[PDB]
Amino acid sequence: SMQINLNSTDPVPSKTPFSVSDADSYNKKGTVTVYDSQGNAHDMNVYFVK
Amino acid sequence: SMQINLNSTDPVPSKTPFSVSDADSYNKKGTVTVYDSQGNAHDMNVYFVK
Repeated sequence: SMQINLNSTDPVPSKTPFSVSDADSYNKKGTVTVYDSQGNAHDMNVYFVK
Repeated sequence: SMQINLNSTDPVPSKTPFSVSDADSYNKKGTVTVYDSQGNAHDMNVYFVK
């Protein structure tokens, strides 16, 4: 679960389309660490774009 | 609510009707910041013209 709050007046990103390398291509980046069957950590990166 | 003081000696502007850009076209300008449902800041300009 990821509870987030977003500012309504944030502008739409100018850099289309979404790119992992380009930070300006997304509004927000977050990270949540999940675990698999053998316990190895996967750093799920979640990108929010308007 | 808006509590303002109005002076009886203020003349009627010569450049009728009211013009937002023309300073001589209005007698008093005030600004009130309100919030909509999502809470964005809206600057209502209230103009008192005799």
